[PDB]
Amino acid sequence: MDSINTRIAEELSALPSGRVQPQQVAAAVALLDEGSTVPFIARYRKEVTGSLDDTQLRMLEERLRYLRELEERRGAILASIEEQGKLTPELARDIKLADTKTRLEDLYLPYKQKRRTKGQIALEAGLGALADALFDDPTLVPESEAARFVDAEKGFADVKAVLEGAKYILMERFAEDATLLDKLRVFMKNEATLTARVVPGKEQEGAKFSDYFEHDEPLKSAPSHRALAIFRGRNEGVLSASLKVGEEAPGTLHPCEVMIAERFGLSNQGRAADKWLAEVVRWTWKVKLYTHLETDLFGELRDGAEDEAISVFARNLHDLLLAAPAGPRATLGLDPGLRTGVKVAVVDATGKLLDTATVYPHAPKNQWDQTLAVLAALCAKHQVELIAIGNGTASRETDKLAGELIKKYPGMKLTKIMVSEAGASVYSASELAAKEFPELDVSLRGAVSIARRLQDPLAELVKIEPKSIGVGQYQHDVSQLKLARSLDAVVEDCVNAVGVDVNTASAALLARISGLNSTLAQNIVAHRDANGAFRTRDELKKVSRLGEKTFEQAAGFLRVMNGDNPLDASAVHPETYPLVQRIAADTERDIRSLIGDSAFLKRLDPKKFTDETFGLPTVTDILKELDKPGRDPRPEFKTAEFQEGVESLKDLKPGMVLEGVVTNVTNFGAFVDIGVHQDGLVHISALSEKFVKDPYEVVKAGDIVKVKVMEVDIPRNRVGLSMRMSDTPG
Repeated sequence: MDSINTRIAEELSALPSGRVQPQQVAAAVALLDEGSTVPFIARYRKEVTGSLDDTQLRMLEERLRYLRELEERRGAILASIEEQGKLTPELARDIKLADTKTRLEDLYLPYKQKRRTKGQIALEAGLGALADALFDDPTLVPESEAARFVDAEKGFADVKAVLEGAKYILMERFAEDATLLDKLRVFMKNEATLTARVVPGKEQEGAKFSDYFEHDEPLKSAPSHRALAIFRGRNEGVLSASLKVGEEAPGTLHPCEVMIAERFGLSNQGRAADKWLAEVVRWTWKVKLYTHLETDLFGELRDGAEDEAISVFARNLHDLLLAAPAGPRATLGLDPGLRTGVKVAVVDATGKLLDTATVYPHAPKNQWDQTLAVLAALCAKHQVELIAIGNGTASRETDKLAGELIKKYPGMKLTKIMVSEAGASVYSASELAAKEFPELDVSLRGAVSIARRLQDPLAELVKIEPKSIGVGQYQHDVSQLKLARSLDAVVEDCVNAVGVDVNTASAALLARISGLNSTLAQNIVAHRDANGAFRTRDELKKVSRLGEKTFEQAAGFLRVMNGDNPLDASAVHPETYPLVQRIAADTERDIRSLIGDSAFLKRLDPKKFTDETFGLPTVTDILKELDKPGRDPRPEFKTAEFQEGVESLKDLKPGMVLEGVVTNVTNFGAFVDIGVHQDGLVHISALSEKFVKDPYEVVKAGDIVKVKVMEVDIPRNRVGLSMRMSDTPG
């Protein structure tokens, strides 16, 4: 549908990647409809879409979802109205032009059915002529005009009852006026203020929201977190929320009452009906419109706060999944306890568990000396290189042990690294962990998780629910459905960016592979158990229910390392193997021979190789692959960092995290002593995450700042300290 493609194209063009054309969206949308995945399209269908990337494609996918809903509703509305012989070309036009669901619905209002409202009854009683007469002419006397309409248990037996009826006829009429609702909703957005009030009982039970007991704030500027916090005065709540335009001052007309009256030319000029009419305008507001608009503006606000919160969560998860893997190295995992002692685990370079243990170095059963020998024994025994420590309770305690173990057995060359322990607790309690380590009690299972997380964070984090990875501060306070959908997408993007070794991959990791799911993933692990390693990608076609289409979506992402085909270890799709063959032939060289030959590959002319299907993008990517096959997109893990006790400018590496003392602070920055007998200069704007007007304000000499090296320099004998989030060296 062109209108969707156009609109989506337009919305994407607002992304930094800039202008996107409707044909690209048309093209992408077609691929999605045929069940191609975002990773696939992004990676292997660049020529078709004009090289749309993941971000554009995920946004496309989301907008495509929403815009298809709108169009669905728009149709229904049109059909309904038209069935009621009421679809004027002017109406049909405004509906066509409607771009929000709110505009759609509030245009549909006069045609949404209900029965039996006060107004509907009054109408059947013939009170419409009265309503119209008073409205049409304010100089009339209501009671007088109303007399003729007393209707004898038609429901109306008093002039007062009659005028009640007529009032409702007008309220209901007024409260379904698209133009008025818009002008009101817009006005409210700009002027109304969100009002946070503790409920009766002055409950201290709302201590979490203590900051919102008397809080007022502009609607259009309410920040995501504070809003979402306020809404948490939800079902059985300690808070009340409302929009209030100006001061609660009786005897003054609400600005919206004025807009209502003005919308219907109801000026109060002391005429005979001017008072009843005023009362009508006021009842319309307080009984109909206000609530209608409060639900709109609250809902609109809530969504924005939700979507924004979730954007942040998804980013956080993205950075976690893609943290640098320490690599295929034997590791000692330690889960700090004090309570239940420390849980040890040893995993070889492949993540295989070699041994567990429970030492008690800490207070409740002091054994510092005993533990150190236990660990040194394990490290020596299993050639441990790395020591993974959970950042949980007694982590500080534990970290001391580690650093000391490393200094006392430098012959082992140990490096200690601190790991987030949050994900591991969820894992150890999972059913999955039980299947993996049944001969282990629960408390040892977190330690195995820790050590593995260090080796490859992606590989271990994937084993648990993405939410439980702990993506943000108060994630229970957004739509869980939208959160799940969003996090799933992040996991798909990160798994398929990194790609997966099909012979070592767990079922959980395979599940997130483009085109795969739980069943397929399980079938692959089972097949691998029954038959041994796949020796080529083409062997996957033998896995039950792994069809042609599935293969197409997955293959490029499923790697075979050290098989009979050198291309199975790369991001080169099988569909382009013949193409690669033409390149081998053309160069009179072997694929094995080509790999890593950067200067030759770079000399080649890609255009010599393209065709109708596989154009420049495909060929340029294949050549990059031939150079560095299945290159890992994640940051490089460096052992040179993390190593403490450095006492020479030489041994400083740009990108370490030290703990120095501020020697001096100046009008232009601060000088720090990291213990290399030379101060680093943390510049003025390097002092703060925020803005720095005055360094003396932010820091003081003697303060133990946690600084991070950026630009070390041996010849000039200097070290550049940054002490900031940016972390972007020269």
